[PDB]
Formats: sequence, structure tokens, C-alpha cells
Amino acid sequence: MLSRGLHEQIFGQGGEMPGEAAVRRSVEHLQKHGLWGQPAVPLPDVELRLPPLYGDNLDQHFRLLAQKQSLPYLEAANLLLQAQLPPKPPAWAWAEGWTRYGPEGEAVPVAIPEERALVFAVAVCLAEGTCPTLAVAISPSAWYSWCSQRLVEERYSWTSQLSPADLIPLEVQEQLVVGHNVSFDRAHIREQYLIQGSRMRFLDTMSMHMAISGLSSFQRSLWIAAKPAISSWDWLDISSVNSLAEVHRLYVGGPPLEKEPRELFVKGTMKDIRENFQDLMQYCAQDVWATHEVFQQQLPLFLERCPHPVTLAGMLEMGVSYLPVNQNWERYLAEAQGTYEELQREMKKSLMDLANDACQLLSGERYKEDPWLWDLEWDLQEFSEEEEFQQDVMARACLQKLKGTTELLPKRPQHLPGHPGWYRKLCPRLDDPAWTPGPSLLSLQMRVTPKLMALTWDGFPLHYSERHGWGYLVPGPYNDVDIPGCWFFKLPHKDGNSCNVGSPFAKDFLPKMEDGTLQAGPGGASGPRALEINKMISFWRNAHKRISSQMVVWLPRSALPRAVIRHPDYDEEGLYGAILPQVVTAGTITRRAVEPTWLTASNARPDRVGSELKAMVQAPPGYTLVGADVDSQELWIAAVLGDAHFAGMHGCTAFGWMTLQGRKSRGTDLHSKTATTVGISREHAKIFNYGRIYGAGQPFAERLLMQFNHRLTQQEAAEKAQQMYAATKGLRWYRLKGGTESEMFNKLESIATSDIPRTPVLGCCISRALEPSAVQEEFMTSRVNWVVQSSAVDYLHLMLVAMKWLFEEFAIDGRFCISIHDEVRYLVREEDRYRAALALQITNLLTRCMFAYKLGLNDLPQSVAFFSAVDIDRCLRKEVTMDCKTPSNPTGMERRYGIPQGEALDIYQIIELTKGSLE
Amino acid sequence: ALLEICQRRHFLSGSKQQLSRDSLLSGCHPGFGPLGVELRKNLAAEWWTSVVVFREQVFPVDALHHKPGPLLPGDSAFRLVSAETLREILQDKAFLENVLKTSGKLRENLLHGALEHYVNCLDLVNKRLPYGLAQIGVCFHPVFDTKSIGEKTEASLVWFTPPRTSNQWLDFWLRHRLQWWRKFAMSPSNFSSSDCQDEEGRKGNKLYYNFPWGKELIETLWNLGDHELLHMYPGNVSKLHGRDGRKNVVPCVLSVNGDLDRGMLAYLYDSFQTRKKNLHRKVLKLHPCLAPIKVALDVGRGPTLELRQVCQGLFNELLENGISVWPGYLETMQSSLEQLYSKYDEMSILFTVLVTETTLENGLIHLRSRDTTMKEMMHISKLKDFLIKYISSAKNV
Amino acid sequence: EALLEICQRRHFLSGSKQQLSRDSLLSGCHPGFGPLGVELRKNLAAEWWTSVVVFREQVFPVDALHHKPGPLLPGDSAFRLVSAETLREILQDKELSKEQLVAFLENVLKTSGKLRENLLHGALEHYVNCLDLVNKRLPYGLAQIGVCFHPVFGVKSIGEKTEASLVWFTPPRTSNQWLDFWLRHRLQWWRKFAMSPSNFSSSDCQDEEGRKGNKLYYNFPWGKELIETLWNLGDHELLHMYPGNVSKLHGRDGRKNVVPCVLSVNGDLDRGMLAYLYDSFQHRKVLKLHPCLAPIKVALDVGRGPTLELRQVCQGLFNELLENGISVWPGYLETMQSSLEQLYSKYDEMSILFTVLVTETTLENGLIHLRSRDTTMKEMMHISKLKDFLIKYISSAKNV
RNA sequence: GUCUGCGGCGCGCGGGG
DNA sequence: TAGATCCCGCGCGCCGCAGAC
Repeated sequence: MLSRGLHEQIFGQGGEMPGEAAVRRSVEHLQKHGLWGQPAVPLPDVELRLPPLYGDNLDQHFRLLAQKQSLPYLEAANLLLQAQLPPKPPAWAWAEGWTRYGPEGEAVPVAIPEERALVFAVAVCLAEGTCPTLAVAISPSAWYSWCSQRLVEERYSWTSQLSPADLIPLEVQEQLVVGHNVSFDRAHIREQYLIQGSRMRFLDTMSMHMAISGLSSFQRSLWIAAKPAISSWDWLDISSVNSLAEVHRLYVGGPPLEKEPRELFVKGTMKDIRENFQDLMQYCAQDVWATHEVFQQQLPLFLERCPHPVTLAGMLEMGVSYLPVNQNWERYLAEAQGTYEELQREMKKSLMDLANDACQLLSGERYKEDPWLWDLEWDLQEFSEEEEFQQDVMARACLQKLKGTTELLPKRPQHLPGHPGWYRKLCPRLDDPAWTPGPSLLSLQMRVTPKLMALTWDGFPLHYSERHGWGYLVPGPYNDVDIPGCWFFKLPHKDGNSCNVGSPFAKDFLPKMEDGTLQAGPGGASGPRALEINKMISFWRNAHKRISSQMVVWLPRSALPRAVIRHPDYDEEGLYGAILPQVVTAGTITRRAVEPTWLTASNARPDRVGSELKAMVQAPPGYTLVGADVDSQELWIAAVLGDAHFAGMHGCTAFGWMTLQGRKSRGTDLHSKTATTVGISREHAKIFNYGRIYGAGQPFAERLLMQFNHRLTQQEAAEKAQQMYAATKGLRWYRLKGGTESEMFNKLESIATSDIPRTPVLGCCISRALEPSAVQEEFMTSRVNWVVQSSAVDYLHLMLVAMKWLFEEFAIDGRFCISIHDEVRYLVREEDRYRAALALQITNLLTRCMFAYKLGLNDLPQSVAFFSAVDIDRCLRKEVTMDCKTPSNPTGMERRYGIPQGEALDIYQIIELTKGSLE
Repeated sequence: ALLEICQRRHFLSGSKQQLSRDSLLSGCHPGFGPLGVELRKNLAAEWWTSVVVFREQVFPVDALHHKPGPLLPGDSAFRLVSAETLREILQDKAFLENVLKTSGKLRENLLHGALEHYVNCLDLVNKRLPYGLAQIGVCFHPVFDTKSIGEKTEASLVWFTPPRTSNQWLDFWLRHRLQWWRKFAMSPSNFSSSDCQDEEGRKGNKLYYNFPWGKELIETLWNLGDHELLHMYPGNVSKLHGRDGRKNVVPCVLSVNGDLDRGMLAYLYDSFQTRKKNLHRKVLKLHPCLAPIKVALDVGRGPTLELRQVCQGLFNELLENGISVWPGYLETMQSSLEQLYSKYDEMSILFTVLVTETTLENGLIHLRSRDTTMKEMMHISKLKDFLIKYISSAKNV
Repeated sequence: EALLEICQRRHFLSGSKQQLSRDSLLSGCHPGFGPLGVELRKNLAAEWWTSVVVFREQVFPVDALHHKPGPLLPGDSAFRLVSAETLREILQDKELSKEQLVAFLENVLKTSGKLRENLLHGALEHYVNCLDLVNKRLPYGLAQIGVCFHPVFGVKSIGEKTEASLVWFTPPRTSNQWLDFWLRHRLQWWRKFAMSPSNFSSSDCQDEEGRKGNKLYYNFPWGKELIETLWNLGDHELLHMYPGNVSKLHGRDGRKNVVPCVLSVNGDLDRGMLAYLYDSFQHRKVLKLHPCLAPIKVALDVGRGPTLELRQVCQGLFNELLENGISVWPGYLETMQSSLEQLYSKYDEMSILFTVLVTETTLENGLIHLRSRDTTMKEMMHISKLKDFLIKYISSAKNV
């Protein structure tokens, strides 16, 4: 206990060799930077009898669990690896279901592939929904084909459960499935949408390729292009761009794969599929064969790159992610799209009214003095008697006979003649585009919506004369940035915004709607509201394609377990579905899960129509999401790695000291407590700090500061080197880079340039595209990022294997790890939810302890030994008490409030018998 | 801010010269001009189409202007100045209708009528719990001045829905009402809604309009869980229970009532626009689907004549085509066209058509639009078609 | 007799408990009308407004207050249900304890606020505004439709009837011509929406207020019932309304200012609707009412086909009908499916112009069954062409 | 023996994640 | 930082077509 605050354990021998010199060094280091003398608040001690460990250490314990979890899938992988494949059959079958091709291509119908291992590929017809159309599979024995039954002509009208394929036996051993982008095929494999778990796991050659000589995003562009800037190119021969054909070319030397030129699946109809069935089936089988080749060349190399069984077990577990939706995903889509349409129509009406009111300057020539529309041409091109109710039919038929020169004179732009040129361009024709009375067909995308609204700053034409919005837009030819405006345009000066296309830019205009010198102004009623509309609309405008058209498969009543049924919340004409995120387990140079929509940073935010995407991922009744976000995961990992490099004590480096002791309130915390005082503001100093532990420099920091607000380069990180001086004081010489400040980044630098596995915890090797030994290169920033982010991936892997071990050793009915930006959720039955919290806490205890066991730290601080809060909920939201903008509130839907536990969950054990509640 | 001048100049406001804003809001104003009556009729028709014609399972509801039921002393501060106002200390020379049960009462809202007709609507329907009753009419309310009976046009729609979805139905109705108020409004941002709670704890939404004086309530929605309905008919509940699903349950009634006169006043206020414009042009930019006069036929120089019968024929054809046209070619001696155009725009005249000496041969008549102060040339043929297309565009969107 | 029961069964009329007898329906004491009756009354009111307001050139809408307030009302002179206290309604106060006043000092001779039984007073009050609206046109007029309350006899109840009142101002020389033209127009209106125009009749009456007046009667099965009354009132009422007003009440006819002659024609909309319904009613109990005034025009039903497909077809048909302004009866969503004959009988009792049935054949080919109640003939019509056929039939009915 | 606008075919530039 | 370049819109010119005046 104590020694500046440490926890009491159950595992462990005596040990206790801190070292007097180490303690003296740590104390004299904590003397500077933070104050060595802080009484701090001793947290309550927790007595917890851990479950029986295996082996003699924690590393061996973790090595035994992962071997127990990866043994049969590795057996199946080796069964595939040591297999011989006969030639492809001459003629594929036409029968529905599965067809097996024995010797000499003898076609026999089979129920399912009764094989312990497979290489699987699926083709979908984009025109006819998202149901699969044909699949080809192989095993060590023979070939298999599947036809999807849509080749007949009947109506099905979507919303079915037998639409996808079938790959799992009735279980009346482990069923490995190999593929490229195997998540996409897993979305169609079926028996993966069941809430009850299944023992099939998936190996994605995309994931292995990212592990084995993957490519960065800045390197993918340079690889495609070559199909300060001086670089070595010896990594080109080991790295691909993640395509089946290219991966097969890279790992296997042979003829390039041919592609379908007509592309009858992406751009075609089902009739084209029926006509070209043999060719498309051949193409699918070719893809499967190349996949098998790649897998055979990958698996032994894979196990060489990541010798730890834990990495493989974690990849297997992370390949099965599961998002229940529960009947409100469609409702969320419908209300979101309706609100989108309403706001769009309102903004369009406001724009048309602004255009109409802009015509009054024509009545008095006053457009010339107007700073807004001065540059527009504004040229006025033309472009008693008895009622006599008779000859109506002749008059009606004269219009039909008026083809030729009679209708040539009016043509399209005849209505509202004499109006200025711009207004006539907005006005459509009378006949073809209906009339749409007014200047319809007007939107923000046009160059004319500016100067009809907005025009803040001083001069804001927004003309795409190789410069877009022109303007110095700051104090001090004539009338360039003057308030009256009406520039002579004697000579263009791209002042003020001198970055031009060099800066990466972003949607910084959306948060600049709030003040930021971006509002309409004189309009009063309809001007600013259009900008408000854009602010509320942009997110859904950009992302409705992805959020919509998500593959949702609605489980029938027979596909649900006895727990979802016989619950207080049931039926109500309810649809309980699921979305497999189609997430690649390793999708980056770091083996992070990558998913463009589900795995991004977003939360329910007011004044955003397309928000609360994470919500509506609602657990089935009788089940709940038990999950947690690790408290500054990457920050603590950098701190612990830096602390282990400096001495044996956790808080020695003064950056892990602040991470351990610093608090949000009444505490020196880097996020929202300090780094705003030296910096600008909270929630930007967080982004400022997270960019430094991932590797950055004065250029990126200066650009980030400029993006934060309108400040010159001197106030930016050009004259401001103080953030660089007081934090990340690396590359310091005359020291025979290491620390010299709060942050110890030299451990990551030494990790990157070592040629070893470089992972301090699980020993997962870096991609061969980034190894200095493979190629001397200066991609150091990506590697520094990789160390911390792949340590985070290893933390996730350790959490996954530990949670699986605890759920299988103790009968905890939970599964389906969903990982989102260092946060982990588990869909667990309600009756065991508290245990799932405790287990999760125990996991965070063991995982951190594992992170402690390596790098030479036999003890862990009490503060980080447990999660701050274990979020037990029926929904996926950042906090247990939050709201949304589009609905009235979460209680408009059936969303209660959860609980974050804390130390209450510690009043139990992990065995089934907790407090006598069971039985 | 002197918008009363336009209301007085055009036949859109009440006859009384002195019409205070408070009196108009309370419904004690002398009345409204023919343009105001037409605008109110158009708004009522649009609301009925949106709620009655458009919404399924909704049927019209008729409520008596006065309730002859004995009931009890109503929401009248003075009980006919009889029980509390006795001539002299006694002056017992005698209830004189002092008892409320003795005589009828002036209905103030359609809620009682909706409750009475709920049973009839349920019987008519096929036992379906979802039902609707709409009623638009004049309601009389007491206004005290430091008394009078003010009559205001109001539309009330009561939807009986299952209690489980009662909150959802109320929210949907509030959203529909807010959208309808936004539609046909130049600035939909002005009209908003606010959540409110009743004395007994009943929740609801109240619609408000941000008039230049301030925010004023123009509509109110209240949800009752079979409380008022049970009170009206408490003898039996089997006949008052609707079948929302496989079982019959007591329906929950969400009643939304909006003051039609208040809505018309708010729309008129919204039509008028307000600094830095540098272009002052008094115009009532009312929605075309609700404007009183859509087409205003006129006459040329008057030197050639032939315009009066042309306007009469255009009006007759529009009437045969469902378009209302004001025959403005009868009046003469104007001596100026700018004043006529300004008056028509202030009267919410969407388009003004003028026939000149070149109308007989090459009949390209002049067209002026309130929205854009620019002249156009249009052939005599298809003018009715153009007006119909503009009206359809306004109504649809 | 049976017509009232048929209307009540089909929701055409209100509850028969209070309006069992035809007297209640004839008078304003009836307990309202059913949804079909309400729709028919609305259609009739719209047609009357179009004929009186749309057809008229110099006629502009006129709004009159429901109740005429103030102590100005003469003492016990045309004071029926004059309370104005926000409570109570005493139609007759023949015998009261006259201690301080008839009922009370404050509530007698000061607070009348009695709802006018006719719009003639409102028209006289608003003539000043209407003259400015018509630019001092002597031939101008004002028409309005509203609820009028009348006293019906122990206690004297107040019966409310929806009546349309039109005050036409014409020169006194041409006042007789205007009255004759109004009588001819009334005859045309009666014969427009009556199956047998001979049933409608007119009678001439003379009175001190009006020398010549026309009264319209309908030959109901029970007997002749008055439905319209025309009074050619002189300028005396205008003089009484405006004491000492010179050149204000008088209208400019032929560039000469003279006291206008105002003729008031009041027609009972409810009475006319009841007469039309009785005329329509007559082995099969089907009311052959005019399509324009029919509460139900087109009814869509789903049967003998897929449930989802039938529901989708019915929803699409209803949406198309709504977009065209033609009301569509929501026949779908009913799972009773008692019988086709029962549905046809209900549609006939509901004044349904045509019955539309969609089945599996309609889903396969788009052709649905259309049946005409008047002709009792069933044919197959395209879904797209059904709307066009309905529009053509409506146009033919409007212009016959 | 013209020039008023409409149907496919090239170029440039940002913008989502 | 991970930070992106296939689809998706803003503009221009360019070449070919009816055809009265």
C-alpha cells in the first residue's frame, strides 16, 4: 500500500526491489514540474479474491488462456494450409442451395459444407437490394457453390431471414472461415445475426495484410501513384493497396487476376447475371482460389509476425461484432430524413425570398452601389370586347401545332422577361421543369447564394477564380477589406489567408456559425436562419448515404432465445434486428478496427439533425450493454511506457504522475483543467494533447492553433514554441531526446527504430512497409503513432481474451464485443450484468496488471486499477444521462436511465452465487 | 410599425376605426373586412383539408353554439348579476334565471361537443380506437375591461388514440400543427411551440406566434386520459372503450384548439416586414394559396375601351376554372397605375393583368407580380392555365 | 319515415332519440346532422356561395356579428333569448317577477346580446362598408351564410338553423326587376340540385315592409315546406339605421345618388339539404342525390387479394384522390368483410356516387371494379384512368 | 446567308472521411 | 493524430442542330 499510492493485490510473490537510486531520481524529478509534495486523497482499499490464475506468472496465465481459445481455429487453419486442391469443375451447377463438386467435377447437392475450414466469397447484386446472389467456397476436400435462389422469378420484397447464405452446422468443431474482406461476406453468411453466440470465427486476409506489410494512408497514395520528398522505395515490393488481385500478386508470383469488364453485379441487372452465370461463377471461384493462395502464403508468416497467441485470439474475438437495432433504426431514419427535407425546403424558401427581394435594386439602378451584387451582370435582356367563349378546341390544338419557330422564340427562359440575367438563370422553363414559380433551382452550392446572404468579414464574394472566397479579411487594391466594399479589382491579392491550398482546411465554417464573423446580418429574419439551417443540416446531408442503406436483418420469433421472449418488454409489433458493422478487425497500419460510420467519434448533439446515430443501438429486452471507456487509455499507455523507461515506479516521470493524480476539478489535469490556461480552451486542448502523444511538430501544432481561432503566425505555434518547450522536449542533444520535461517519448522512439517486434506487451511486429531494417526510411511519425495505438490494440486484445476467459469459466451469458475508439461494450444478459461489470473491472485490473507485468512493474496504482464508471445501459450513448435533438427526448423512445456503479459492484463475487440472489 | 393604416385602407380589418390590439386578440373587435373574411375562409379550408380530408379516420364534428343543458354556473365571473348583484339591500317586492340549471349556456369551446360525439364516432367506426373529430366555428368568451362577449373563430380537433401511444400521438399532432403553421408563412421561425403542464399534471404543447408586441399563444393542445370523457358518461365504460388492438381499453383524447382569428392576425403581421434594407415597399406578401384576391384584371389607357367586358369574361372563365378574379376594369378615373398596383399588392393581389391597345391583335398583355417589381408580357391564351399552375404550386408547396 | 332511419343508420343524420320526429329536423332544435349530412351541407353551402358570390360581379363578402349587443335594443322589442350575461337564454319573458325589472336591473333593457335570427340587420349595418367595397356601386350586394337562432315553444327553446342571407341593393325603379331576377335565379338553383324541379315552387306575398316578395317551398313527402323567403324591403329600414345621414346610405345609380332599395332573400340551408335528401330517397333504399352535393363521391375497398398489396393499393388510391381534391372513403382497414352486397348497400345509404373494389386482379393488371349506384352497373377500369373518369363524371354532373 | 438556345464531349477547382 | 482521394457538385470551352428573317 501507499508509496505515493498503490493498490493491494492477491497475485504475486515478494519481489519488492524498487532501488534507492531509482527512488531518489523519481523524487528529484517530481520536485520539478509538478509539486512532489501532494497529500492526495487515499482511495478506499478494495479486498478482492481474484479467480484462480494459471501458470506461474500473469504472462503465462494470459498465454494459456489465449492458447486454449486459439487451439482449434489454428488446427483448422493448418488443415487448410496442408491441403491440395483439385482443378475447378468444368461446369457449375444451376440448382439452388449448396452444391459439392467431387472428383471429375461431379455435382451433388449438399445441405451445407461439412468442413472444419473454408475459404469463402460472396457476390451481391446492387440493383436488386443487398441479398447475395452467388457464393463459392473451398475446403481441403472439394469445391462448393451456392446460388441464392433469386435466379427464379418471384417476389420476395425484402425483410427476410433466409436471404443470406448458410455456413454453420447444427452442432448436434470450431468452423474457421477465411476470406478477403471477410466481414462483408460474414454479413451474408447467416447464423451470425443470432443473438445467441456461435463458435465460428473469421480470418480476414485484409486484416493479416494490414498486419503483414500493411500500408499507411499517406503511403497508400504514394504506392498508387508509383504503381524533403526524397523517399526510399524498397517497401514497394512487400506492400500492396489491400485489393484481392493486388494482394494475390504481392504474396504470390503468378499471372494477374482478370476482372469482369461488364461488372454485372455493381452496375447491372439480375437478367445479366442469369445470362452470364458461368462467367460470373468462374470469376467468384477465381477469387476464392486467389484467397486460398494468399491464406496459404499468409498464415505461417502471420504467426511469425505475431507469435503471441493473445493477438490471434483477440483478432478472432473482434471479428464478431454485433449491433442490435430494435425497431427504431427505421424510425430514426424516417424522422431524420423528414426533418432533413423540411429544413431543406425551409432554407430553399428563404433563399428564393432573398432572391425576390434582391430584385428591388433593379427598380432604381441601385445595384451598382450595393456591395453584395455589384459584380453581377444585371442586364435587362427581354428574352366593348366580348368574352367570345368559342373555338376552345382550336386554341388548345394550336399549342400542339406550334412546334418549330412558334415555340423557338420563348424556349426555356421566356417567363418573367426583362429581368436581370442572374434571376433569369435561376428561373426554369414554363413547360419541361413544371413552372416552380419564382427563382427555383437555387441552393448553397451555387456561387450566387453568397451575396444573397452571409457576406460577413469585410468582402466575401465566394467566386471560384482559383481562390474561392477572396479577401484579406483583416484590418489594414483599395476597398479590398473595407466595410463599404465595392472593390475595383485592380489586382488580386491573396492576403490574410496565405495558406491557400497548402492548409488541409476542414468544415471549420460549421462551428464558425456561432459568432466567428459568419452571419447574414441585415436580413434579420430569413438571412441568419439559412445559416442556422446549414449548421443543423450538414451532418445528415453528408452521411445519410452511409447511415441509410445499412444491412439490417430482422430475426424472426423462432430465431430468438428464451430470454428475449417472456420479458416485460415484448411484441408491440416490434422488430428486433441486428447490424454486423462490416468492420475489418485490422484496418490500418495499426491493427485498429476500421468502420467509416460505426467506429467514428460522434454523439447526440443539439442543433444537428443526423446526430444520435450511436443511439437506437438498443439491446434486446432482457439483455443490456455493459461497457466502459478506459480513462485516458492512450494517455495512460504513453505514461506507463514512459514511466517504465525512466524507473520502476509508476509516477516517476511527472507525466504519469499527473495522469494518476491530476483530476478534472481541483486538479492539474491535461484535459479541460490545464493546457487550456497555457492554451486557449477546453475540448481543443484535448485535441491539442492527443496530437502530441501520436507524434506531431511545430507545423501541425501551429496549423491546429490557427484553425482554433483567427490568430496570426506569431500568436500561432511559430513564435509560440512554449508548448513544445514545456511538453515533448525531445531531440535534445549534449545528453550522454530522453524526457527533459514532463513527457518521455524516447521510449517510443527507441521502440520504432529497433527492428524487433517492437510491441512491449504482446510482441506484434510492425508492417514490413515501415521497418527500418526492411527499408531505411523517414516515416518516423507514423511509427511513433503506431507504438501507442497498437499498444491500445493489444490492450483491447487482452481485454477480449480476459473477458472471454471469465465468461467461459463462469457461466456469464454475454458475448459480442463491440469496440469503439478505446471503449468496449458487451451485450450481456441482465441477470448477470453486475458480474459483467465486475469481470470487466477485473479485466481492467488484469489487463493493466499485464501492462504492468511487462516493462518491469510488479505493482499497479489503486487509481487506475479499476474503471471510473461501468456504464450499464439499454443503449449506446457517451454518458448514461444524455439527450438528442430530433426527438423530443430519449423517453420518446423506450429508453430509461442506467447506472455507472463504481465500488458498489465490489460487494459481490464473480461466481454464480452472488449475495444469494441466484436460485 | 403603423400597420393599422394598411388594415384600414383595405377591406381586411374591422369596420370600427378604433380597434385596439388587445380587443382584436380577445375577439371583441367590431369584425373583419371582406378580405379578412376571405383569408379566414381560405385558412379554415386549408386546415380542414390537412386535418379532415388529408388525415384518415378523422370525421367532422358539429357542436351547438349554445348548450341548453342545465349544467351549473359556468366560467362567468358575474352570475348574471343576480346571485351576487341584488338590486338594493333586498328590494324583495325571484331567481330571474339565477339558477344555471333553469336556462341554457353560451358554449366557449368544442371540447364538450367532442366529448359528446366521441361515443357516436366510436359507434360509427368499426370499433377502432383511433378516431378523430374536427370542428371549426365561432366561440364566445367573456372579456373583462377595467364583461363583454367576444366571438372568435377557432378550429378544434380531438383525436382519440390508445393510451400507450397517447404521448406519441400528441407529439405527432403538435409536429403537424407546427409544420402547418410554418407552411404558408413567410417566416416559419416566428411560429413556435412550448411544453406546458396543467393544474392536475396533464402535459401538452401550446403554439405561439412572435408578434412585434411579443409572443402570443394562438393554439393549445391538451391530452386527457379518459377523464373528461368518463365524467361526461360515467354510467358505463364498456360502450366508451375503444379497441386499439386485440383488447378494448379506455381511449386517451388529445385535443388541439387554435384561434382562427388569432392565426389570421399573426399571418397578417408576418406578411409585413426591418432595418438597413434601404428599399421601403409596403406589400402584404401573403401565401398565394391563402391570398384573398389571386388575379386582378385591369384596363389600359381607357382611350380604346373594350377592357371592362374583357375583365368580366376573364372573371367568368376563372370562376368556371375555380380561380377568383377581382373585376377591376369597371372602376376608372384612377389617373395612375402605380397607385393601383400598390393597392392590389396591399390587398394581396398575386398578379395584375393589364390589356393595352395591342390586345386585340398580338394579344400580349402586361403582367405585374407583387413579389418582383418587374413587368412581363404574356399571351392572352393560357393566362387561366398560368394562374391555375401558380395556385397549384402555392397549395402543394 | 324510413328515410330518416336509413340516414341515421348510415351516419347521415344525428341521434334519432332527440330528433325522431321530422319537426325537429325541419326546425333548428334538431341535434345536428351526421358526417354524411355535414358533408352534404358543406357542399351545398359551397355551391350556394359560388352561385351568389362567385357568380356575382359587384358582390363582396360581408361579415356580421353573431349577436347584436348594447342597451340600444328596444324595450321588449324583437328581444328573444336576450341575456348577454354569458349565461342563461330566456326565449320568452312574458311573465316575470317585476321587482326591479323584467329579470334584473342590470340584465333587463341593457344586456340583450340576442343572436339575430336573420342576417338582414347585419347586412343593413355593413351596407356602409359594402358601398365603399363596391366603389359606391348602386347595384352591389352582400351575401353570407351563418347560424340563426329562433324561439320555438312550456319553456321556449332556441333552435339554430344554418341559413344563407343575401341583401341585394338595386335602384328602386329596377328593384322589381332585381326581385324577379332573384326569383328566377332561385328557381334555377332549385332545379339544379333537385331530381324533380317541379317539386320546387314559388309563391308571391305582400307586406308593409315589402310590397312584393317571393317565398320558396319544397314539396316534401309530408307536405309543402318553406325553404326560402324574399322580402323587398324599402329605404325605411336604411333611414332607421342611419338617422339624418345624407348621401351616405344612398347609392350612386346612373351617376345619380338616390336611396338604394335593398331586397333580402333568406334560404334555410338545412331545410334545402333535407328536401334534397328526401327527394333523392325513393325496392332498394338508395338516395339518388346529385354527385356535387353527395357527401361521398368515390369509395375504395380491398378484397379477394393479398393483404399488404390491397392495403398499399387502397393507400395509393386515397392519396391520389386527396391530391385531386376529391374525398375518398377509407373503405380499407376494415376486416369484417361481411359481404359485397352489404358493402354496396352501405355505400348506397352513404350517398356514395361510385364504389371501387381492388382485388388480386387489380394488383396483377391494375384494373379494379367500378360500380355505379345510380346505374347499378359494374365494369373494370384502370387505376390511372379511374381518376380521369371520376373527374369527367364530376364535370358532366356540374355542367348538365 | 446569318445568330438565338439545346444535346453529348473535353477541361479546371473543392468536398466527404 | 488516422487523414485520406472514388463519387459528387461547382464553373469554362468545343462541336453539331433547327430556321425564320
